[PDB]
Amino acid sequence: LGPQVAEGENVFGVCHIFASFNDTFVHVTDLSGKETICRVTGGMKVKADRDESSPYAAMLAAQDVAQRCKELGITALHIKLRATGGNRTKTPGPGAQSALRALARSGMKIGRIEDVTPIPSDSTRRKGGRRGRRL
Amino acid sequence: TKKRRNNGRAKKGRGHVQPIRCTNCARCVPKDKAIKKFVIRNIVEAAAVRDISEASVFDAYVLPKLYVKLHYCVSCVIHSKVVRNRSREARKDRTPPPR
Amino acid sequence: QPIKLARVTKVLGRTGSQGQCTQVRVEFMDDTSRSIIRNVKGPVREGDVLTLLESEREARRL
Amino acid sequence: DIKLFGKWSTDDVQINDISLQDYIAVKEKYAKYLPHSAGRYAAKRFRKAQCPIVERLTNSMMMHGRNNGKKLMTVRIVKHAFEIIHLLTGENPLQVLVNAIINSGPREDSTRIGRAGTVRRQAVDVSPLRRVNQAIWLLCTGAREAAFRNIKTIAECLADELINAAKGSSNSYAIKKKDELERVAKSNR
Amino acid sequence: QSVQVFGRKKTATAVAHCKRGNGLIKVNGRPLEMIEPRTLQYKLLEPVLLLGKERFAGVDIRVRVKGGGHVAQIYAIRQSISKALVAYYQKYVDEASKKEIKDILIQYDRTLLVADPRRCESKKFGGPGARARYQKSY
RNA sequence: CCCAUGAACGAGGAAUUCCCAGUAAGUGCGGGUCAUAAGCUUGCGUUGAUUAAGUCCCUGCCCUUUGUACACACCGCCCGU
Repeated sequence: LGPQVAEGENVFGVCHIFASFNDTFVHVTDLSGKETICRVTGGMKVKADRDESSPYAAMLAAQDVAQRCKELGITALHIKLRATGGNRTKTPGPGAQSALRALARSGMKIGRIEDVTPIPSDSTRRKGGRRGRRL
Repeated sequence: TKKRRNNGRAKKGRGHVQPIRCTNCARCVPKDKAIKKFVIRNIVEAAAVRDISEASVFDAYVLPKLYVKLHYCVSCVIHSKVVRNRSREARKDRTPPPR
Repeated sequence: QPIKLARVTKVLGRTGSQGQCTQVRVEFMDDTSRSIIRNVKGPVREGDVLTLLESEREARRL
Repeated sequence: DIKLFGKWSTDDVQINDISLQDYIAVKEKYAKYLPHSAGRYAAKRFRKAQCPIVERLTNSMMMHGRNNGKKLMTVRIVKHAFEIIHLLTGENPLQVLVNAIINSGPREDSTRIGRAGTVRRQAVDVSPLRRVNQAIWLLCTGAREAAFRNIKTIAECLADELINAAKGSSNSYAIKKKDELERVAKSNR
Repeated sequence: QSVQVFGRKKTATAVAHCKRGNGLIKVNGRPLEMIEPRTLQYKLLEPVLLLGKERFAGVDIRVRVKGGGHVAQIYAIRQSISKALVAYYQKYVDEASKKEIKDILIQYDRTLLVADPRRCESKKFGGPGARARYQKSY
């Protein structure tokens, strides 16, 4: 059902924000991470190719995630923000900041913020050539 | 003509330096020739720091920092305006900008 | 949504392809003033009153 | 018989404040007994707003090519059938001025976006001067381009706009258009 | 000697011979709010409601009012009455009372002493008017 | 000058020109041409605004640095069946 204890005490989930440069994920799971509460992406909120990673779509996804979590009994979130990682870009996309702000402004409490992009000790070859992509 | 005395790299006293991939185009550029930036920014931007701080469960959580290392090839470093072309005399100046 | 009075200290200027938006810096009068920069448009009187009907909209540059 | 002017009073007419002169400010040389002054409001910026929103509303209704600038019509609007109803009302005459905009007044708009795309609009808001400038420029323009051949035509074009012009309500219609688009722009946060 | 500048504005003029006489209330010799164009007829009623009937028992202002243009001929009567009161009070008792009624009248409205300097500007080359140009083909 | 037999009678293909206040536009009047000769031009008044107090996106100009195999100067030079 729901956690019905200590109405004056927070309930903590984990939000896995995958802010790629193509779209963004707002993914709230159980504290362990094994069981997921709700996953809303930028592509299910706006319908066009570029705006999938827009800050607007990210904040809409974060608002929907916060609404669903509040209806499900979760009140606070730990933030585990990631980029694409691997050998590709290590910086988070445009939707990270707006998703985090829309979580912090939609009635949610924020716990620990940490960065979890996958960083190789050394990677395989990148998708480009030795001359890179020339567009 | 010989434009730069160091040939636009930092290879002195060795034959081969391992290459790296430009963060923008994924071009193979020698590690000494590549233009390296190290951005230590805030995970949460200034326009979003205040809202995160109000929503924080812990008082004075001190927000985490994002450490990103960027390697640029010459073309992508010039296009992104990280470095510009300088005069024949200003080219020899190796002082970093004050920032 | 409380409207807060803001006094303009410096006009950052116009933004756009042909120039269609404005940016300024504003501070409070006697309300623990902070040098907060927000987008304005056109007329700004000498010590005008920007309407911070929201404290979380710091219009972002670049 | 110690009352000031011909319509105001000072003995028991209390507004409990002085901070209610955002658009209307008549305390200096800019006073003329009737709003008939001809004159210019394009000599330098901010001057269209310094035209008080009463005079702005009644006198910036000069658009299109048939009644473009001719001040006899503003004279008709504000002079005939308003000073009479100011006392023919019987009630407190402040209602007409204070039943217009304090909830109507647009408090945000937006600006074009990027190099490719028009599906959103970067949020901007102003101090009252440019918000009045832009919002009621577009209001007057839309009202004249669409309301050409108006059933609400002059010799009775004082009541509706003088009740939905200055302050005190949320009932104006082009204002509702700009307020809904204001919320659309407000969504940029 | 004789100090007489009367009233004028833009184009029109109200020659105001100020002297002692009947000095009845008349504009163009005609009643209070009775002017035929009927547009700006209140501008003179305002002051005479403050002082009283005794004050205008000896101020004859004989006005030759000529000139077409409302914003000229009107707004020149206010200038003329301002100068009439100014001269009368300056010459008769003292300039403190003239100071006072001139203060109320001029701080009441700026535009008596100041006229519009705007006038039609010259036509130029290769255009239908001052700024417009003829259509340029390619 | 006029008799009412209706003019798609109330915002306009890609392509574009001009314009920031007594300005645009409407409106007529003089001068030149000339016999009163004007739908031209050159001036003059009269009614009289909407927008903007910005930018370098387009078209171009200027002051610097930079590259050039161009100097007939990029409508250049030049490569291969």
